Amino acid sequence: DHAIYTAMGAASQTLNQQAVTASNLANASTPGFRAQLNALRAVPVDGLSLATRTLVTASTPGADMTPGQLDYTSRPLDVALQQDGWLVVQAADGAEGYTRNGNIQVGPTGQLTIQGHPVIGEGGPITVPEGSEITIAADGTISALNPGDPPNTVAPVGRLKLVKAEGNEVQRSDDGLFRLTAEAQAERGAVLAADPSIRIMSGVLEGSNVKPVEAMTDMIANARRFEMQMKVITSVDENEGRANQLLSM
Amino acid sequence: IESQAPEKLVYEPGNPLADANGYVKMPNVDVVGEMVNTMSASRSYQANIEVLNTVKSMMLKTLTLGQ
Amino acid sequence: LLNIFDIAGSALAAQSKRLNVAASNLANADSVTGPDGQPYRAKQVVFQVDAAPGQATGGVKVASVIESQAPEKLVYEPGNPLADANGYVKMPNVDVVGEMVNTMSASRSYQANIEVLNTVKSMMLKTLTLGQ
Amino acid sequence: MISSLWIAKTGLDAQQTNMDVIANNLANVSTNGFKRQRAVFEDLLYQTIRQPGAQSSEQTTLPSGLQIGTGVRPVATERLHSQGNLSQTNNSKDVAIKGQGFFQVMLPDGTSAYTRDGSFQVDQNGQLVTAGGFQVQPAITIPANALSITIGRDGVVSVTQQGQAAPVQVGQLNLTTFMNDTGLESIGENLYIETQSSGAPNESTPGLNGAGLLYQGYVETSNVNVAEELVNMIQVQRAYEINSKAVSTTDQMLQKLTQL
Amino acid sequence: ISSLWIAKTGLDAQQTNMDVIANNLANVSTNGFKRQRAVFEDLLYQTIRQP
Amino acid sequence: ISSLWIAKTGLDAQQTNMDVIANNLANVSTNGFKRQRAVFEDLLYQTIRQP
Repeated sequence: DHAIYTAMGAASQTLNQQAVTASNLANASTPGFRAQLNALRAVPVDGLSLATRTLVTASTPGADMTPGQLDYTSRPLDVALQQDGWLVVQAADGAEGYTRNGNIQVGPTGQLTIQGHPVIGEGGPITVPEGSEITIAADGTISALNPGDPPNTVAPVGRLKLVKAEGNEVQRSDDGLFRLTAEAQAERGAVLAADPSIRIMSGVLEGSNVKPVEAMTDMIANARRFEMQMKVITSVDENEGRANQLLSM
Repeated sequence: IESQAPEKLVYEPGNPLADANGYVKMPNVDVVGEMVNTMSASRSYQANIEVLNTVKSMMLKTLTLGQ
Repeated sequence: LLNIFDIAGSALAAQSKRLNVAASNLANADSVTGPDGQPYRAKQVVFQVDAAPGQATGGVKVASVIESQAPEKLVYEPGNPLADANGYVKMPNVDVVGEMVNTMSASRSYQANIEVLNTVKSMMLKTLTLGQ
Repeated sequence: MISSLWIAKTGLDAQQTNMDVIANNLANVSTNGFKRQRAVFEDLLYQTIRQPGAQSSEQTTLPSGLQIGTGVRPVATERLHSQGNLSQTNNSKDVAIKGQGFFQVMLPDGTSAYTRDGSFQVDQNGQLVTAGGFQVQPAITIPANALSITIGRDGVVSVTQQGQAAPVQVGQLNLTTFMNDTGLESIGENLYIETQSSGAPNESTPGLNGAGLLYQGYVETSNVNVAEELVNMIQVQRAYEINSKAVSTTDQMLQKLTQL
Repeated sequence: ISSLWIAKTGLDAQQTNMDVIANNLANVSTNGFKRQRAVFEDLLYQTIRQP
Repeated sequence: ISSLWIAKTGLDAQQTNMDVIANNLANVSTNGFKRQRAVFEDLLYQTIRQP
């Protein structure tokens, strides 16, 4: 009779997987989006005799740090990181989140702001002169040429800090921004170094790594598993109902 | 009591009742869990109804003690 | 009405009214004018929990069907009347994909409540044979 | 309603918005001075359900926690201000811009808008107007019997009279530059109005203080890259089909749930 | 749907442009004829408020 | 998804090449004009790890 619960669990948790895939799948064409891969965990129910039941709890082990594929836009300050690279960004609460969105923007007052909550590099938020005409180099240096000055005045105005971290040592933080896992904090510290070997691809953006192929069979298997759970539930309740005649008379 | 599910959100910043960063708060119902809850509740209710009937039959045949 | 019959029947009636709003909106998408001569303002239903006094829970009330305040997307036809200066017809603001998704959701909620009613009804028939 | 249906719904709406952007972008080829518009999306706040445990590292273990997340809300429609090509109209009153800058224009309601459009004309009174009668600021009034008009490379507009061997300097057609060009509020009719995201407008003569130069007889073209739009259309169509499949899968699962 | 409306406007504008081109081309060898150029203009923009 | 963007980048490179060719060809019979050649370059490579 308690079998139904286990089956229920599976059904319920499968819906959660569906949910993940859906959010994983609507976010195609979202810049620099990291697909949230998902798994199902068996959960044994260690008890006093005959360990027979296991639950099907749903989980998201992390994000897929597979570089999405690049779109060439020729915009001077659209940035693409190399593999395992991250742009550091001052989060809403204030802490160094990490993103792959290189769609940098400038405000009227010269705040470099990957979609606002600005970008962090070599100091606080990067600031540039208001008539920016920004150019971003390969290693991260940012040079600015005021529009009405001779072009041999492109002296660098800042540097864009980049950080190397991937997969096991990075987790999403309830915003599009990633942080370290607090297991990679009794390690390379709270604030990472600049790692002067991560390169920048200028004029090119990165799209989401939402693999449609594995998502489509994610959904196919999810549907099939769900209706298998429904069959188990149906048989269990019919068993119990037809059983209930024992106690009468 | 009141269930402590994380109170799922939706995003419709055209509907009122959506706060800053427009998010309609959308009650947190695990539909399949509630389906199964009703299913098992009916089954247990039926079991207890039967137990009532069986005990009454036991007692009415208790009255026929002797005669 | 017995208690659960009331709760589930209220769910069914509310879902039916939601489905009617969805059908009306879906059908009047791309409808230039109303009777008085006005954009067809798209409609929405707001679900309150019923039973304000007592236990604070149970059943759904959907009174006061209201108007969705999206901006009445415009088209340019300065040969058609009903266009103001800078000729712009008013062109209902119905989100068709939203209405299809809403229709499927309403149907599924409807069917779930039908199913709970079925199970509980079997339970009640068993109840009345209590003893006799 | 469960989260899967509405998440796929917001995916469908986002693809629809992207297609609206593309369609507008493609209709406005052959609109002088038009700037292509790019839709930028974003994910929504992730509803965490179970925080991850500790990586005990005794055995290689999966870091399983659980956060579901939702939504692909459109966060921006940027305007790419890159210089478009030029077309020769042979029209003397036409003008194109070399580099950053906009023409300031007085709207009927009294506010000042700004346009990167040069198809000028003259009203019956002689004032410079923009294909729609919007006065160009500061007002430039042409005498009645000008043989020819000339707008120089810094906007010094002058006319030639019958008899004078000298083009009386009749006006100055100065430009206006913004600190953040992308932030302008496009109100249609090829006009933008300045907003808090663009800063106050800085007015100056063309060629000075960062403003561009003026090319008479030429008009700027829309900088729409149709290859980008076609490939984006293919992307949008297939993403729409994928999200439609997601909705269908969730609906079928819900049907199977509600049968029993 | 709005995309269809937008694309219909684009098709109408291109067909008006072709009409202007064809009128110019026909009237070659018409004395004193002054050619025509169609100047276009975008429509109003729908604003969606960010919370 | 993937090959779509790769081929779009290829299209953009070919279009830039055609634009430069067109500017070279139009500016023939322009005094002292020095012709232009566009050099291209492949983008960042992604490394898939072998266990």
